Amino acid sequence: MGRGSSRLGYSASFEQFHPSDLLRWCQLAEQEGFDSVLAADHFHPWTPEQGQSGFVWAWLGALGATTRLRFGTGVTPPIGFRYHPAIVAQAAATLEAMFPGRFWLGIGAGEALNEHIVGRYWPEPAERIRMLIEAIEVIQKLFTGKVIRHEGVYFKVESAKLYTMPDVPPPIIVGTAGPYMAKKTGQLCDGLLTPGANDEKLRLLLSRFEEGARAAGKDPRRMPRMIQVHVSWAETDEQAIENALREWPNGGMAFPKGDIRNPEDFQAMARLVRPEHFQGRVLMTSDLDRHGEFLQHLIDLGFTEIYVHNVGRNQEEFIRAYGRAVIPHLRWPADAPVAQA
Amino acid sequence: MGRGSSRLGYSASFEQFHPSDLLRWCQLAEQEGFDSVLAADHFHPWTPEQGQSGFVWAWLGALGATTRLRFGTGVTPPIGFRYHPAIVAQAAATLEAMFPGRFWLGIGAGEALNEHIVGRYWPEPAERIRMLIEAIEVIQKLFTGKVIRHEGVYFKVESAKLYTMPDVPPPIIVGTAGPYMAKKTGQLCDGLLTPGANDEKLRLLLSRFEEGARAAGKDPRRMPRMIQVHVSWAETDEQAIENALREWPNGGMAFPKGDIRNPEDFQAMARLVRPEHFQGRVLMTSDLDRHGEFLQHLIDLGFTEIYVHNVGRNQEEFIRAYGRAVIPHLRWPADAPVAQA
Amino acid sequence: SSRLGYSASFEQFHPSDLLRWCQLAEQEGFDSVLAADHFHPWTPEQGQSGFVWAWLGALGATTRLRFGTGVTPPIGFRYHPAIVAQAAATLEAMFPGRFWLGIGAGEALNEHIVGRYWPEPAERIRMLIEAIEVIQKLFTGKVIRHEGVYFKVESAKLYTMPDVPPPIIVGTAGPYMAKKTGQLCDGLLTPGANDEKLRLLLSRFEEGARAAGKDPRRMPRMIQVHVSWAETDEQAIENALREWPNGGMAFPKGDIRNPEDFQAMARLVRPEHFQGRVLMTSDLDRHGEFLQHLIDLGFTEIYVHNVGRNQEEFIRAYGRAVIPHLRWPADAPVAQA
Amino acid sequence: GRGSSRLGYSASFEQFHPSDLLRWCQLAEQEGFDSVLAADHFHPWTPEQGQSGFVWAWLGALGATTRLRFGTGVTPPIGFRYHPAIVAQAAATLEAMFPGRFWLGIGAGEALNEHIVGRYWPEPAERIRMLIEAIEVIQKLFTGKVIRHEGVYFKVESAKLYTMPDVPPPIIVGTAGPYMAKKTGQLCDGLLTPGANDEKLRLLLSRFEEGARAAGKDPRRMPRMIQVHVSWAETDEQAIENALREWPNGGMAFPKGDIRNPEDFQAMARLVRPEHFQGRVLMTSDLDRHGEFLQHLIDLGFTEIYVHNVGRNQEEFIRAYGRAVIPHLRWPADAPVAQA
Amino acid sequence: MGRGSSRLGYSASFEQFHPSDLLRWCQLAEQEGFDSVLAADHFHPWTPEQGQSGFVWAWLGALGATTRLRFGTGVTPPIGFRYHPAIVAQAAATLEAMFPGRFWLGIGAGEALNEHIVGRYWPEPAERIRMLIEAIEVIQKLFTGKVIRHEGVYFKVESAKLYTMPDVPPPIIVGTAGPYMAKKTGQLCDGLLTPGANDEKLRLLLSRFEEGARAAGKDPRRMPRMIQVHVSWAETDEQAIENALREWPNGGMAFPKGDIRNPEDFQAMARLVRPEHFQGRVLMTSDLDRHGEFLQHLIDLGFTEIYVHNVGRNQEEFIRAYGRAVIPHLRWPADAPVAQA
Amino acid sequence: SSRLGYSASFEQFHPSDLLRWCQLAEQEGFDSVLAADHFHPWTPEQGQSGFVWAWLGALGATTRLRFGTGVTPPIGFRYHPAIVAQAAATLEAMFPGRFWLGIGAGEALNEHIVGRYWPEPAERIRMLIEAIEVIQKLFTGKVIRHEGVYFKVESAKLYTMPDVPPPIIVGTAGPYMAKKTGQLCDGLLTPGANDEKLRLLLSRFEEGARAAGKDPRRMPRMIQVHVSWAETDEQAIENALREWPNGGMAFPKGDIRNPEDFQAMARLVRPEHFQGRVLMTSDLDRHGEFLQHLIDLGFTEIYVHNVGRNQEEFIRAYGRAVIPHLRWPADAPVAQA
Ligand SMILES: [Cl-]
Ligand SMILES: [Cl-]
Ligand SMILES: [Cl-]
Ligand SMILES: [Cl-]
Ligand SMILES: [Cl-]
Ligand SMILES: [Cl-]
Ligand SMILES: [Cl-]
Ligand SMILES: [Cl-]
Ligand SMILES: [Cl-]
Ligand SMILES: [Cl-]
Repeated sequence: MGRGSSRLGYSASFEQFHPSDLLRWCQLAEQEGFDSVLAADHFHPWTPEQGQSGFVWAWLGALGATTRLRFGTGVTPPIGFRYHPAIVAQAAATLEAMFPGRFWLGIGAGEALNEHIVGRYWPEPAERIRMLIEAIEVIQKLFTGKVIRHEGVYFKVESAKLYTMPDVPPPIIVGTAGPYMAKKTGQLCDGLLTPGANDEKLRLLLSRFEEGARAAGKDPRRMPRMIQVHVSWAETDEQAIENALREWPNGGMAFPKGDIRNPEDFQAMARLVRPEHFQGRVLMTSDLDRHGEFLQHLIDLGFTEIYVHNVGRNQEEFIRAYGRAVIPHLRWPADAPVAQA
Repeated sequence: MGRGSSRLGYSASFEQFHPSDLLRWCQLAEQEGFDSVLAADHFHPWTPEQGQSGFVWAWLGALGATTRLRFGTGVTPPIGFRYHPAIVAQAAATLEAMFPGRFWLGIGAGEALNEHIVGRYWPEPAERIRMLIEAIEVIQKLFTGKVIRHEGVYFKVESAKLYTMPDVPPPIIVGTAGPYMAKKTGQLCDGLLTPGANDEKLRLLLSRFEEGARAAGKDPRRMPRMIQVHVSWAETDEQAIENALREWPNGGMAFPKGDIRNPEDFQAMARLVRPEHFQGRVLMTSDLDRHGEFLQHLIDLGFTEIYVHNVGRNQEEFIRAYGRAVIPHLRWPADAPVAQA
Repeated sequence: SSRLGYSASFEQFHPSDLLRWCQLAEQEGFDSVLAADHFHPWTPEQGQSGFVWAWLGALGATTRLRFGTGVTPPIGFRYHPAIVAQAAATLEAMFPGRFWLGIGAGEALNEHIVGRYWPEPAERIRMLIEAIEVIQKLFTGKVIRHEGVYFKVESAKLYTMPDVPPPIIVGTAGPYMAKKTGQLCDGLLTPGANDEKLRLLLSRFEEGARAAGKDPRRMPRMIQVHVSWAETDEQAIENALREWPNGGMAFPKGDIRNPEDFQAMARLVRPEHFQGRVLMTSDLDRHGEFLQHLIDLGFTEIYVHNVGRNQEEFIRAYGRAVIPHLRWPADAPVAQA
Repeated sequence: GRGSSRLGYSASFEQFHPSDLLRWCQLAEQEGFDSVLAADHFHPWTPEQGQSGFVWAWLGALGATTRLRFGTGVTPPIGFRYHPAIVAQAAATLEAMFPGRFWLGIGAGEALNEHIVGRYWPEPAERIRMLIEAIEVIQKLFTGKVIRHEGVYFKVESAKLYTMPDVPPPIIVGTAGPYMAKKTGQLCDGLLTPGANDEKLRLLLSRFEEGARAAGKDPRRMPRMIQVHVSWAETDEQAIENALREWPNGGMAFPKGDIRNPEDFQAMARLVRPEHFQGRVLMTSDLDRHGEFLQHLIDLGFTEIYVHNVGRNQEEFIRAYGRAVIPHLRWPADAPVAQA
Repeated sequence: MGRGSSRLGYSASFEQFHPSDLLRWCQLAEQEGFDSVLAADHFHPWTPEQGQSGFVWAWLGALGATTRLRFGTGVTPPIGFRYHPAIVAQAAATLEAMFPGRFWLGIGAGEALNEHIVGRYWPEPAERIRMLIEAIEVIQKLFTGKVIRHEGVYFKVESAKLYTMPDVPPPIIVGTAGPYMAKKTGQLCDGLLTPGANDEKLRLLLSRFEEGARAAGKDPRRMPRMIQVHVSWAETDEQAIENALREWPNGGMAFPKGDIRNPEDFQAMARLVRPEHFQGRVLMTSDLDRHGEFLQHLIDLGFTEIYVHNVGRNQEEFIRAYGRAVIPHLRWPADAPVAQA
Repeated sequence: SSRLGYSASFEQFHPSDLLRWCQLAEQEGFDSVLAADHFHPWTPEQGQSGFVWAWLGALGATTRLRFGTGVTPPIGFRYHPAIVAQAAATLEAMFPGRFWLGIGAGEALNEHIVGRYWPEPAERIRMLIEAIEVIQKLFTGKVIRHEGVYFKVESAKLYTMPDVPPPIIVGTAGPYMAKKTGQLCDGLLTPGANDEKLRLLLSRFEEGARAAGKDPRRMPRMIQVHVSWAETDEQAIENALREWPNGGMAFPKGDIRNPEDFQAMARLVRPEHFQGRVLMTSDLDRHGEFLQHLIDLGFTEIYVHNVGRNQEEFIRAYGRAVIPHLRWPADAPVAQA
């Protein structure tokens, strides 16, 4: 079962788990055949019941120094609320310098849950895309390793340079579910990361990313196409359903969530969520064959990397279960591109 | 000899050394009797000849996960240029949660070398102190672990909470050489960190810190008093002098440096610096006895922690030399307070 | 005397229709109109949002009903407080004894269009309190200046005033703002809610007024309720579900910007989420008992929003079966000068 | 006349209680006036004038009790008193309720009204640039789709007018400036100008026309409207004193858009004398002479005239014009008018 | 013909006259018994017909170096439109340093005619008073000759010092016709300058100034009380009237003028002005006895200095006429206070 | 004819002294004065900073010298460009043919006092170019408006003008700004530097002017130098070291805010750091050869700053031994209308 080596991605949910636990689980995931970690960049969890939000950048240093996994932010908003783009560039450059060939910088337009804390105007999605495109320009200038200046609508950078660089900069991955930003990702950056969705919408995002890259003279067959999915595995279908309902009610909220400020808001909205609202959106089953079929389908659509978030608190059992029953049976095309320098 | 256990601090100079090297050297320093690491928070080095500036926050995660050392920023400016205070609080809380009893948050008013890159008005020292005091208020509110709001002159914080906390928050250490801020440090924070200076000026800072703490009802005898010094050790006096002159000319710049924007500026100013300009200010000698006497004197003034920066590139030889000849012979008072929760 | 309030839902109905229905409601025993101040409806399915201030002039000139905004946010997004004051003063000058100015902290649905920083609820309360101070200064009829955190008013005066200014009614469901309403304003307007929460708001309003030396027994206490009447219980339930899903959203709604957002959230709403929150029944006796209960809690005015599109049938049904059977205490205070 | 008898009545919010204005407009309808121009003020020019109703509420009353056409003359939709998005909603609501009757008159505004919000007051040329941007915003909203806008002066997040008429109301620009007249023809539906000498009126008409042609429109089907101030009374003497006491700003032959307070105008009024009104305000009891004055303007090519009597004798004035003036005015047939 | 020496002030109208002419006329005025010059600080004239506006600060250097007259601005608005208060302080200090005992700094709330050119929000009078009071605080701090900082609502001053100072700073004179600001002038400054007005209103201003000074512990008997008047002298009453009407129509504008932006605006308003509008407000007569009586009356009200602006272009004839017929016959109380260090 | 420029160092000398020395310099063969526009001196030891604009009026009225600012930053810290234009126009109106307006990008030492963001050099160049546009519009003598990135000018006009406006001279050591100076302004002012760098600046200024259709051979090319003359080489060296340590600071100084900062940095400065940068000698022949060399490179004006406090002896010494022996090309252009 597979032309290429066995591999899979593990989603580290900072929303839900203490960072000490996540470190231990990633070390275990490595042992069990996972090859890469996607790590959320939150300040707040969605709900109090999830109850965590570690500073990912400190944690990534620990992961880098204790595993040989690849790893990335999924995703950092470098648009000047929590984080100035110049600093994100330095962080990315430092991590890749220390852990060459292992880091990938995942960026996106952000959500108010996290960015509202600094008490600034929150622009509409389209405008935040414009801010993201400018941030990408800044990160890329800094990645050249020369002294650079920048003056655009949203950011001003005085004479700045990254003195600590890797020989080759880390790839910039854009996390987006928007067709416009997908095109811009292919045009401006190295790879795409998208959440799970129906086939039609995934195929549109891949398509836009590809035509953006070609339009800019790049070869999209050598550019990574990554997906993050939310699943619930447990010992029975019953515990799998309840796990999703209690731990990840935001997974049943089929509506835009980027304007909602507080965990307490999501928690109140969660009172509406029912098991039906998860179909198509979060796979809830104990049947590990069905997990494998779900994942294989995504590979077949043309994703070259998959990052899996189990929503239950049964993270250790989940990692071992996927290691034995799922990861070995996934067929990856050989020499598929992966987020790496 | 000594009433308390043998110990000393190592300064990790991000200005000069690749972060991979610093990690290895800290691991070695642990083996050789150093107990704690002070880590610079820079974006730029002072000169191109120094030639580095890793993102400290990622590096600290690696240090935490691979040593048992105590460690701290020396120092982070949490005043909304590079870093918003809310984020510094999250970073500090995450580090201490992962490495309990090991992290201390060192903060200060910042220098333009690092903060100018975001292209905002750079206030005079006194005003930056006002900004620092407000930032301290924000960090402390977030450290309570409750949902907090803040609205002052410099910062606005919408409903925010740290979900990922240690049982006990890390100490806040203020890095300053100003009598006013020393008093405020004793009043508002947990400990003081100061650079090397003549006895009279050190005794004034200690004195102000103490009376600030008493005025606020605290016991200053249980609050850490920390100093950071720059030395040059090498095989001969000649190499020790040249090491300082080539690697750390800013050490011969007896003047306030916090308004100067570019490495290229310091480098041009360095052309003026001569060996004479270092006396009193950087100890330059191969005589390890004289190193020990210098350090012991500081202990006797009442410092409870010393962090030593060797300015030469001979970091490994320096660590081994101090481990054998210096650290074992330093007499620390027993039950002296140290930066720890 | 027999009376009841009619809620004009600008979210749902063309303003020409609302005018005709208010004229009919007058004929059928309703005495007062509460009129929403929206720019956007909650959902596209509701599909309207007339400019209330123009419409109120038409209502004033063609009926003898009392009427009020429920509610205007005078905090400098859509509307500067100085202008709200002028509008209020003009309406009351033209229709003396008939207008009441209802104000509140606003929702992003309407205010986000001007593209400014949207503060948290508590901060918007601070803005509302400042706006109240501005409106009250202007209502004195003198030349006034104001300089606070949120608003600046250069030398300004209302030359067109009534002999007595219209009452300022605050629309809120928050205990803190209820107390401030009693302390600073003339009366309270609250949405329908369980008895425990209504009794707490009334209580806070009352003790706010007493703390400031006022007599709360002479200050109006107004409630707006959402009901669904139709020919059968079945159509009543479906009417609520299709036309007013926001009534099943028991959670803060003031940060959500777009109708399209509410419409997507509506997919979650179910009939169960309306109990206690929207009365859904064809039994007009049960409508009467529900309303009488609210009178007895101590509300002196009730404004009724039927959520169905069957507005004409609803008005006639209430006129025959409900309004004549409601017992109002004599000399209950009402929003008026 | 080739076309039906008609004339416009100016409702002076500066001077009269809005209840009175409503009654007088109802009377004006009865007497052959066909349209109302309504000032959008916050403050009167002088305390002696002593009023300033909120026009938008009043217009709802007018719409519901008459069959007259009516318009703002003029609203400044440039974000002092009024954000352009709100003006659009107001306009769309009025036309939805009173289809074929409303016209939205806009202009660059005066400090008398806008200074109350305590913001920087730009020079006329800059306020024109703000007006042009406001026009763009109103027109996008009038499309009835969800629209966004980001220009120098205004930001509009996702917004839509759900309550619209089948056809949007015309946008009329009130200006006396050659540049803005051209832009009005290019961008909007019709022109409104104050009284002035023939040469200056002919220049404004000319600029409006060539602006419209340059943009591919037919200016012969676009309204050309003028607002004039007259004083009619029982004798020449009362006509003169009425103007002097009630409308001294009519003798202030100088730009007035920077002056902030009624008390300022009132102090300046002490300078004004009867002589300063010649050319600028017709002051006579001779209704023939009123008719000749108005006919002249029709002949220059104005298709609508709005008349403000400055005296407090509004009822007598309306009846006098109804009997002696309006019936004798010769309007070209099928002349364009501010409407659907 | 007087207890004290013969003296009078000459108003240099920059609105009307080329600065080369004004210099020559002041030199003549010195010869003819005038002792001091008041110099307007305009950017624009009131009307194009007046047709001038020299930069007063350059001109005052020429006056200082070629006469022995006292001189002052009447008045400079130091409120950050045309002029930042720190610069006004430097200008004042430099003039008094070069011409000790001769300069007095006259300040006021400004008019839009001059300040509108920089395109900033123009506040109402009362607010501009608040700005003036803050400016006064800044000028006074700088006048101490120490390194000073300031941070208030309207102005920010970083570490600043006047290195070039006189031994004693020049007096600050406030030009105002407002009872409130008159009181504040006595409380905060050194002297009052007011325009002509009826006796009742002048007596109120003097009275308020005096009680402001006493309330703040100062001695108002040693503080100058100065008035600026506009007169029209010519060979006949007819030319005197026409001179005023054509050259100074703003003198017949009995209304607040501080909001009007353009000369073209005043010029259009001037078409309304008639001879009658000047009574009480500008003395128009060829009878030099009547000029003397007018001026003596003001001395008797309690003014210690009078500055006379002849509105006609007949400046030379006016100076000679006053020198022969008026100045010698004015009775000044001996040792009356005068604007001087 | 014999001529030379005198630099009036406001940083070091009381303005009363500078006036007297300029009057003497006129007597001794100097023809023009360059006057610093400072708020602060470099060091407390220098100890002065008169407001130059007032002083220039005194100079104008008591000498027949030409004079100019060297240089004013008209970029809206200390000085708004509209005001600089008025000042320039007034001076030239009073002293026709004598004033030249020297402008530049400014230093923080002077501009930081108003407590605004201090941009990097390149950005300050952009600000300077916009300021030049403003000054030039005002110099047309018509009513003008301006709206750019950095400045806004409402309807403004200079009513007091000379028949011909004063030349605008840009003080810069940057090749980019030199080209822009030739393109936009009337003349160049540069500090002393090696031949290669001076020849590049002249070259860039020339090709900027040609590109814009001007004749650069009729446009002034001015240089400002710092020298130390005294009775012996020893006193000349010590004078430079004690009075003008900033002359030994071979590094960009435009970001340093305080005199106290420069004073502390001065503790590093040694005699060696002045070679190439400040001529330190008692040999007046060597002074003459230094100056003649600059004339030969193609400078048409030289302004000399003696750094010692021996200003009177210096002026007399140059008058006798230097100025008479300098060979200037006839009909060389000079800063004048
Ligand atoms: Cl993978
Ligand atoms: Cl599907
Ligand atoms: Cl230690
Ligand atoms: Cl010592
Ligand atoms: Cl009711
Ligand atoms: Cl209940
Ligand atoms: Cl008409
Ligand atoms: Cl005098
Ligand atoms: Cl009197
Ligand atoms: Cl020369």
